[PDB]
Amino acid sequence: HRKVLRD
Amino acid sequence: SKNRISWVGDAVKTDGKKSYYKKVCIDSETLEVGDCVSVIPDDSSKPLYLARVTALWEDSSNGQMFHAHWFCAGTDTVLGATSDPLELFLVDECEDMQLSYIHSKVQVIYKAPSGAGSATYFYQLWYDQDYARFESPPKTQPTEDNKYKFCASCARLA
Ligand SMILES: [Zn+2]
Repeated sequence: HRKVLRD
Repeated sequence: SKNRISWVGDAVKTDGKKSYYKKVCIDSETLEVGDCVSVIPDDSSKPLYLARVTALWEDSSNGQMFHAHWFCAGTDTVLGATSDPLELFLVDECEDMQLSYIHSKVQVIYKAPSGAGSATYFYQLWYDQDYARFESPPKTQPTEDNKYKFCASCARLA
């Protein structure tokens, strides 16, 4: 699992 | 919000693919491995994510990077929110991330276990039992005549 998925 | 990023010092280690560093200059401030950092979540309404900077490196594929070892608050646990908004918990959650995602530099300390302390009573305010109100303690002063038995409550009620 990964928290930040912004781009 | 970070836009100008610059490495500080020569590279500590080299992969031939990554170049690790010990300190970075981001805008005005200087950040080094071991410092802690705040990050805005994808949902801006959510509280700030907090993490410890465990590594700093420049990547041929990703650019200027760091590894974030997250903290977590009580709301992220079985506990629910904690009594202190400044309270954090260690947790095993990691993430590689761009340095431009760092919101600010924050201070996180470890509070070692403590003892019971001096368990004595204390007071701060004075309660007007007639009007049901709190004020700063009255400064009624005794004379040199009645100091041996002065009662500030006896003096006021007279
Ligand atoms: Zn990690």
